Amino acid sequence: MRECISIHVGQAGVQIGNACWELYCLEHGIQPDGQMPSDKTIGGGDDSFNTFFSETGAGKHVPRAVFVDLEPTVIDEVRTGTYRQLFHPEQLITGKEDAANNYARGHYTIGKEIIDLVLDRIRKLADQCTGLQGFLVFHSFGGGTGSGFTSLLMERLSVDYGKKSKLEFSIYPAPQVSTAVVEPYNSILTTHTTLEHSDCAFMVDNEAIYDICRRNLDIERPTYTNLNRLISQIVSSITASLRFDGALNVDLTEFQTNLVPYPRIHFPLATYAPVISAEKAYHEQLSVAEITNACFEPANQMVKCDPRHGKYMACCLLYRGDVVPKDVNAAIATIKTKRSIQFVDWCPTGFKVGINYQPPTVVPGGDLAKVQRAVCMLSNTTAIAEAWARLDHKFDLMYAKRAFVHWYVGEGMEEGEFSEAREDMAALEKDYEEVGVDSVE
Amino acid sequence: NSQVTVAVRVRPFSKREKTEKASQVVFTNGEEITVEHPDMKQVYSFIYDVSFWSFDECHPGYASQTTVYETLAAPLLDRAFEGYNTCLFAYGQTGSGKSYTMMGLNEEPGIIPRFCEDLFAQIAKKQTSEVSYHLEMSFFEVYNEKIHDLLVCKGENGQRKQPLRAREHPVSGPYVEGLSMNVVSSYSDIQSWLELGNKQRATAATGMNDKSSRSHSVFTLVMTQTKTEVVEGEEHDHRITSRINLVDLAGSERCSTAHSSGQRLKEGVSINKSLLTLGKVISALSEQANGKRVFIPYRESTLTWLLKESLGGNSKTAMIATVSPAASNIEETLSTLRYATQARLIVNIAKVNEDMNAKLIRELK
Amino acid sequence: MREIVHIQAGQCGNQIGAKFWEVISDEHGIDPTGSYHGDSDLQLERINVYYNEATGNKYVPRAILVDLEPGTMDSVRSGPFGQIFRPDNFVFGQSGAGNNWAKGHYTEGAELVDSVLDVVRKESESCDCLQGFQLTHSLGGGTGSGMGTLLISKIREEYPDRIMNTFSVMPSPKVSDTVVEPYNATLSVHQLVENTDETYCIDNEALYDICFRTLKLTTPTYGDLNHLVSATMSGVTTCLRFPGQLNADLRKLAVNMVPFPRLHFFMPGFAPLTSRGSQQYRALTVPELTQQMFDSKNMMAACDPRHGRYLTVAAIFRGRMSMKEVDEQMLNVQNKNSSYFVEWIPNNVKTAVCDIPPRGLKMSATFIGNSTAIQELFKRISEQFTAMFRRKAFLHWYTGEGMDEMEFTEAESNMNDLVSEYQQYQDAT
Ligand SMILES: CC(=O)O[C@H]1C(=O)[C@@]2(C)[C@H]([C@H](OC(=O)c3ccccc3)[C@]3(O)C[C@H](OC(=O)[C@H](O)[C@@H](NC(=O)c4ccccc4)c4ccccc4)C(C)=C1C3(C)C)[C@]1(OC(C)=O)CO[C@@H]1C[C@@H]2O
Ligand SMILES: Nc1nc2c(ncn2[C@@H]2O[C@H](COP(=O)(O)OP(=O)(O)OP(=O)(O)O)[C@@H](O)[C@H]2O)c(=O)[nH]1
Ligand SMILES: Nc1nc2c(ncn2[C@@H]2O[C@H](COP(=O)(O)OP(=O)(O)O)[C@@H](O)[C@H]2O)c(=O)[nH]1
Ligand SMILES: Nc1ncnc2c1ncn2[C@@H]1O[C@H](COP(=O)(O)OP(=O)(O)O)[C@@H](O)[C@H]1O
Ligand SMILES: [Mg+2]
Repeated sequence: MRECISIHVGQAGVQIGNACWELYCLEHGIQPDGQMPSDKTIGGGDDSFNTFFSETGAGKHVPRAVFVDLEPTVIDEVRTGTYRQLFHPEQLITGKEDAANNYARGHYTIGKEIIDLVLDRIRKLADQCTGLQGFLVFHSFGGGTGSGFTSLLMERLSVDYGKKSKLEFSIYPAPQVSTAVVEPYNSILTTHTTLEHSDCAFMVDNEAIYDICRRNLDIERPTYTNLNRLISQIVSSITASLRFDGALNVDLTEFQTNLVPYPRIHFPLATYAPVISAEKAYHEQLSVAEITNACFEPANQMVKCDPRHGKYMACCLLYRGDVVPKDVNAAIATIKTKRSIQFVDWCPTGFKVGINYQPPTVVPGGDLAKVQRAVCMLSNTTAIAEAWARLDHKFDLMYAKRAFVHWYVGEGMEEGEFSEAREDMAALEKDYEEVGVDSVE
Repeated sequence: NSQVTVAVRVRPFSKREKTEKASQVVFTNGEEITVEHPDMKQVYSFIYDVSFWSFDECHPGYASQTTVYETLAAPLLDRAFEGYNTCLFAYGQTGSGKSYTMMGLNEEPGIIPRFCEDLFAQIAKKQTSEVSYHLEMSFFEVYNEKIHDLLVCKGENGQRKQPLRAREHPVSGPYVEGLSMNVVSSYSDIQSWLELGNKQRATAATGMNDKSSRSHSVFTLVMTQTKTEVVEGEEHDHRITSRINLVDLAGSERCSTAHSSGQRLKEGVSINKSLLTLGKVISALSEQANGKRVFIPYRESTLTWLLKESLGGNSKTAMIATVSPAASNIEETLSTLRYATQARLIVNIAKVNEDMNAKLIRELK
Repeated sequence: MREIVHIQAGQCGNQIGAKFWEVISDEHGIDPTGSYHGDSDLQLERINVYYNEATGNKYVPRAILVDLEPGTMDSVRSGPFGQIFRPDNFVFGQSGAGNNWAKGHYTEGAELVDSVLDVVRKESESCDCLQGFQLTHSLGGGTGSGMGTLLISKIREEYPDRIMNTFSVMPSPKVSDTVVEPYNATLSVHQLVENTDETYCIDNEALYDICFRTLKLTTPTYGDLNHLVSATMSGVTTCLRFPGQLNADLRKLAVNMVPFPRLHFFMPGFAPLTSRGSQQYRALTVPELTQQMFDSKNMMAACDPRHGRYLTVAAIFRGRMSMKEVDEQMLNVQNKNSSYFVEWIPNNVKTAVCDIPPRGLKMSATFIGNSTAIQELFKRISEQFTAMFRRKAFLHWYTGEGMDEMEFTEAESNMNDLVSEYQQYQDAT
């Protein structure tokens, strides 16, 4: 059977993970105590789907997850919260010191002393599987942990496991909003390392969702307990085809093939169209077309990057609920007719489609409404080169004076590693340009 | 102005490398050192002030020991005999050919002995009994930002290397409290001091070599020149002094490709910090020479603090980097090429020298 | 478990620390007997940060008290919260320093420092994971400036990879409280610059202007001024004790705040501060906190940042808030007041949020800024310094205790260089 390991690293990972397993438990009928009263009421069924939850003989269902912070605060919310009786107590809080938003701290100094435990519990989880399909790493650029520890880990797994899909779900740093001075360095450092080991890194920025919740959900002052519920849904659609029935099922090695033309341009975006409040759940039809067109609106992207400044290479559309295929085909044609959406000449197909019959579920206490159908888009565009350039210019402005560097050297980093990582992102800026040049003869 | 002469020595292939047939990655086109990875991907190009192509003895521009000396060091001697200060830094990884360039062997001698003997020869030529000279030298090290004396008789016990401290004299600038100084008249009485110091200099076995350098080293030669005026009034009062500093620097050493812990880690961090501050100083001095006045962070390291008066004002500074051309050490050579550089390094792609079998565009033309 | 050591030296540190432990204890629900009488369970999970435990569910603070006169200590003992401290940590001699930095550094303090370190080496080894140190002292005097910087040098050699956070009341511009004030401060800055990682510069005249304008206090005493400093001390390290959305610590702030190793003198502040009558007329929101934070009239440093540029600042929040409000508001400052910020640091702001506010306030905010306007404090002292040293006004009381004139000139240059290093970034090309 199909089995995936969800890893959450740092604070941006955990607070997302707490929202995900909140949702995974509801879709499958699991209480926070790991129990499933419906199955003993039913007498059958594998709704306790062994993709995300392992099962013991006593009826308790235990999630396939490991998450670690290198500080004990955020996990300790889980070891004393409402989901304590769900998880395995082997959660890593060997975080007596934090990474101080330093790569050099999550990659070396405190980058070790914690990793041998992490690889062991994973190896235990993998030894309980009848077949793996890949990993799901939830982290954040900008920190030391989500940047450094994520890189060291991705290096080791590429040795022990090798050819297994590794899908990252990371918080991309925003152009204006930012909660740290040294974000540009930490992003360029792990981006250099994770490039040769990852397979597809799904980008999200916190600045776009602030506007989505404003314009669509009509929330005027949201916090991270809202941004992380939407991110919980993007993942469910990706991993829905491994749990529930469907017409056109999509495995995890299918994103790796259709959305990654060349091995270094595996940075796609994401979004979720029918993000509406309960009130606006009326007054609208929410058909396949109205939902599918919204995914191509530049204002409904979960990353701050205008795709109209670039060209599309590949787009995977994952539908859920009461959806009929002809409605998808009619809609995808309407998009290729519109001229503001330019595709590369070397990809005349462009689109992938996936359809499922299990609609999304409503986390109670939430802001999203109940719908019959829901859509998740994943796109690879040349516009994101603009965002790589913003980081490189911030890098150069404050590296020309060697600012904040003595905090990284103080941990074991060399002065040259900054250059070695700035040159690889100047080659990436060209590869995104070379791809976008239409061919000639 | 006071510019900084950066130079590079490309060592030739050794016997081990020729037997293993280690291929060449560092090439020259005259005014450029180029690095072409065996994958034929991003090709790096560096433009320095002086390039020393010691690669093959029959290539044009072959950089002999005498060539290197006359190119870099002798102007520092001519400057010292004017009443100004000079500093020569030596940087390189282990096995790159740094000691060959600075000291030399029993034969093919290097900058240290060449400079010393030429200095003494010019002193002899300028001796008159109207003009007199006096030479006094010292030799010390820097280890985890602590100063140690290398010319002190020490026994064997725990924590014996007593640390000295830096102090700032209002006129003469910074100096070391308690550092010894010894008078000299030739090179045969320098060699026995240097051989005493280089045995007390800190070393430790690591993944690069079983005897690597883990502390910065400073050899300072202080010249005093006395003159007398014929007015029957200035009795041996015209004094002018100069300082020649020769600084052996330790390598960066990445702690990623060398799993270490404890004292070696601390040593690496300290060395790294020192090198970073030195780079900031040299770049700021270059900007100062090019006109834009700036602030030199001398005070962020013992080395720069002690060498303050020898890297500023009316002075001369040279930095000799040493790099190996083998493909077995891309990361270190590129690290040493990216370090020693004041201008901007350029990168391109140049696998298209195989357009059509030695292009042969002669036909097209 | 992150842990902090508190060292209180002089009459200013102890009279501040006595409110500090009276502010942290009232948070974690500890009463003067060391016993717990709280309501919430989050008060105990991270009690190990500042307090150690005792036998009968009693809690003894990890405080170390230092002085050269017993008057300070008897006030703490015969006081509100004196029965909680460890009596074996009340270290003191007699015959104070006479406002002589020499006496506290070389002559008298050296006969007492070895007893102080015996306590520090004891408390630290009793901890699981030490995060840093915490010193409250004063410049302008002998003990705080001499004994403090002496303990800094010794602890730094023993624990160089830990933080050394130092709260220090700097000398005021208009009216002094000692005559040899610049002699003692310049020699302290020579030690703090090289050895500390973050120091928070406080000026009493700034605190008087706060009590008069904002709080409308007519007769403020020293028990009130320190009731403001205790707030800043508590806000900085709150994210080590209580949970939150975007957490932080002492080291995360030092990284973002210290671009170069020497520029770690900060301009602190605290919100929301108001009068007892005008509390009914103010809406307590995140923007109303930000406008108060970045106001020149709520800085405790007595230096106008509008005469300089911010290299990098920090803003620690506490309460149930929304993270869009924080990011949007701290952005609006950089875009509006673009000239008071550095061009080669794109986002000059660090942010942190905790979910547990103060005893009776829905929210609060703590501010840390590193600005070039601290240039004026050191430039001012040097003019006072050379005006005295040029004629040796009082230099014979310092040389008589084992010091030279050369040591006075070192402290002046290192101060004047730092003055320039800050000025190097008040200029654009
Ligand atoms: C109904 C009401 O508004 O009561 C407030 C109050 O009137 C005001 C004036 C309080 C009051 O402030 C003062 O009276 C004061 C006097 C001198 C110096 C500084 C403050 C208050 O004392 C302050 C006190 O706040 C706290 O207790 C915090 O926990 C504070 N700790 C202590 O005050 C404290 C000290 C010793 C023993 C027990 C508690 C604190 C500050 C920072 C971090 C942690 C805790 C509170 C609610 C008030 C009073 C009591 C009037 C304010 O104080 C602070 C720093 O929050 C001033 O603005 C706030 C809130 C109000 O405006
Ligand atoms: N979407 C989202 N982002 C978060 C959340 N928490 C933190 N972040 C992001 O994380 C970024 C900073 O990196 P951190 O996640 O704090 O780094 P870290 O993994 O915690 O590593 P340390 O800082 O050493 O603890 C900020 O830009 C935030 O936007 C969250 O709950 N949701
Ligand atoms: N904020 C504050 N500052 C104080 C207090 N008491 C003394 N000071 C400051 O401390 C300085 C006196 O130095 P001090 O250390 O007490 O002298 P010492 O006792 O001989 O070491 C003065 O400049 C005061 O500004 C106080 O209660 N609060
Ligand atoms: N110009 C040169 N010609 C030939 N060999 C050289 C030259 N320069 C250096 N070498 C070789 O380099 C070696 C010195 O390397 P080593 O001293 O171990 O490195 P380091 O100088 O960094 O300590 C010598 O054995 C010598 O054969
Ligand atoms: Mg964190």
